[PDB]
Amino acid sequence: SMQINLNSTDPVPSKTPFSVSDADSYNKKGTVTVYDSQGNAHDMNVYFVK
Amino acid sequence: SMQINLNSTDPVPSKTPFSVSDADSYNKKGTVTVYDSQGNAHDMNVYFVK
Repeated sequence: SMQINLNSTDPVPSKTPFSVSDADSYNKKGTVTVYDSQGNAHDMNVYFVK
Repeated sequence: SMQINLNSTDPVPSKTPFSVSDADSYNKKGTVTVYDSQGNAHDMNVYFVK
């Protein structure tokens, strides 16, 4: 679960389309660490774009 | 609510009707910041013209 709050007046990103390398291509980046069957950590990166 | 003081000696502007850009076209300008449902800041300009 990821509870987030977003500012309504944030502008739409100018850099289309979404790119992992380009930070300006997304509004927000977050990270949540999940675990698999053998316990190895996967750093799920979640990108929010308007 | 808006509590303002109005002076009886203020003349009627010569450049009728009211013009937002023309300073001589209005007698008093005030600004009130309100919030909509999502809470964005809206600057209502209230103009008192005799």
